[PDB]
Amino acid sequence: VKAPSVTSLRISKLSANQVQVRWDDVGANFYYFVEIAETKTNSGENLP
Amino acid sequence: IRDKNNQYFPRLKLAQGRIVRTEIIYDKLTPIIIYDKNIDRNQVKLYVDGA
Amino acid sequence: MLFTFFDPIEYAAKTVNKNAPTIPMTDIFRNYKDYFKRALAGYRLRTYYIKGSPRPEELANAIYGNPQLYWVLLMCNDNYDPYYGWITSQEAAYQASIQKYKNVGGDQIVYHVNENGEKFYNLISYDDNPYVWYDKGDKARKYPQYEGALAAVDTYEAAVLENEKLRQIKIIAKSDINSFMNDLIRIMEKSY
Amino acid sequence: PVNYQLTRTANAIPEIFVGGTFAEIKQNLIEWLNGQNEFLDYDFEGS
Amino acid sequence: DSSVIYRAIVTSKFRTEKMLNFYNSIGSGPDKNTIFITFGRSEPWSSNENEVGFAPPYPTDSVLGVTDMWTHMMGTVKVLPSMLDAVIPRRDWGDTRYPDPYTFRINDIVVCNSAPYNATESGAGWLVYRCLDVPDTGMCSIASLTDKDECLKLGGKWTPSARSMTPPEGRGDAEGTIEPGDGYVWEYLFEIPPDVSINRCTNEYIVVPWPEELKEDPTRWGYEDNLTWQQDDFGLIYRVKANTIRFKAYLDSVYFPEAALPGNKGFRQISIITNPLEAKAHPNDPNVKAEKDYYDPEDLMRHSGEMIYMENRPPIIMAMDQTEEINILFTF
Repeated sequence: VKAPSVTSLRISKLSANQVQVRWDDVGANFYYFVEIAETKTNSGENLP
Repeated sequence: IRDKNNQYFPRLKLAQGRIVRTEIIYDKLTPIIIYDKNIDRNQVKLYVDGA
Repeated sequence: MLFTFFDPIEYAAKTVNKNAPTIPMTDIFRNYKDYFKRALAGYRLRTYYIKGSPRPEELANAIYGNPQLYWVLLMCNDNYDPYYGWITSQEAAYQASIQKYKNVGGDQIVYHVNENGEKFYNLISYDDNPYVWYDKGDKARKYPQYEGALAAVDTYEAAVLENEKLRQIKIIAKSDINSFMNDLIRIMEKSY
Repeated sequence: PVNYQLTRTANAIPEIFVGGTFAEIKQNLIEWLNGQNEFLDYDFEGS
Repeated sequence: DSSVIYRAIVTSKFRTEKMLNFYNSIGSGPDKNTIFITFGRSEPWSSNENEVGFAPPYPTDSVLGVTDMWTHMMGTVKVLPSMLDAVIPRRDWGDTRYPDPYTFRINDIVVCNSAPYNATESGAGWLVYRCLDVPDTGMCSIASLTDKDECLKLGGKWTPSARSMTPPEGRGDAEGTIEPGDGYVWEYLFEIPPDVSINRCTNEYIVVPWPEELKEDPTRWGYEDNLTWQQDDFGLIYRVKANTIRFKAYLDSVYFPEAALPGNKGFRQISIITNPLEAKAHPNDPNVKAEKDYYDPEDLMRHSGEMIYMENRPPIIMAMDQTEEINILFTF
């Protein structure tokens, strides 16, 4: 019974040391946990 | 049909010019847009879907 | 000064950024092209100059007119684009060819030109095969077109073929232009 | 609103037209003139 | 992997029986389930309700999610078997408001005779036809192939590239062929009386009769004449491969004791429970199974019976007009 996937995931007012994320409500009683990752490694480009 | 001494009487309609297909493929971005300006926009059948 | 001739008006631009500053501007909104059209009545039979030279945009200072008028040549052909409207240097079209197709397809073959001039458009031969042409799709064949034979115009030739047909223009004959322009004003002062 | 997909916009002149404040034009031209293209070989002068 | 391997698939006919099992399961005596519809949830949730989107609290099946429900239930209605009906997807022949009006796959049931643009017989009846074959032209289904028959072997679904002129005209199987003209071989299957179609059939679905109402007359359903190698083949609910059922009730039938509350504040969540016990004063009483017609939910025992379905929806305030309709169409 997959919980409804979040929708309309946007970033707003990002700074160098601060970034904010926003997404639609998707439900009253659910919870949301997040994941953050570097991509470029020391000025490289790497595969997912 | 066939009647009496064997004969057929097709009443078929008719039009001038050639006929052409130019199938290609559909996508959600590039519009079809055929080119030659001699097209008769009255008589066309686009079916393309298998129907 | 056969353009202008009226006033700057003022261009409010208030529909965007309310309380925008008014900037006096040469007045290009009169529907000039109509004045020319109605005034021209009676001066017609302006002959066909055929051009003949990749005259830069202004031949006005050579042929009829010549106060470097740079138009009455425009209003002739009802030119929508003052740049690519007139014919261009032969190389320009070639130069224009690349930027057109540079993004996609590279150089191509636009149509195969039967003799008597029947264009085809995405019709393709098979060499080392039957000599009959096929569309660029339905690769199963089964649906041939134009059992005959013809010759493709590729791309460069087309642009040449397309812009080169753009050389004919009206003139007003270098005779009327003074008498003509003497009318063309009168209609203008008329409506105000 | 609630769902962010409802934002849209009213009648909006896109950023394509708008039009210059002057000096911002000076900025964009310099970046297009000096950069990405020439790295000046210009024969006029430093100024 | 080297082992014995067996490749098995349940047949679609299994479903329609399962559907036929849910029907007949409604009755007064024991071993016959009794279904109720419940509304309740008078109090609004949050303040973002009444806005656009925003979603409701997603309902959970736990014991906590059931307990509160019974506290908020505003009213209930008992589903009688009469107001339940079989349904199938309807494709009206030659209607332009739905895809492929003039073309048809190998076997697709298609109703004709309703609305003028299809005529066929008169005296109404809303005739229905299975379509056993198609003209052969046009590329279809898997890969390329070419011809129909070879596309019919190796699986495949062939779409005719030729519009089928005129609706099926006859009363008996394979009405095509038998004439140089085109068309393909539709197969009559039953009929829909005009009286039922104005009530029981919506424009999304056409009713197909339970193998009961076909008795106490067949004729009303235009099934009075049939090949029938068997004495009956009476139920045709299998012939159509009817996969689904449809419920209908007027909200005037549901019982709200308060009668001013559901109107002022809407019922925000609907759930259907099975086999509730009657109100017991104390656990001094024997267990009885709910009967009669209305049941103010006060008279239902808490957690009395099991609930197959919960819905949570924004307020859906209801007017008191004698027509508004429940739907709740089951896909069994």
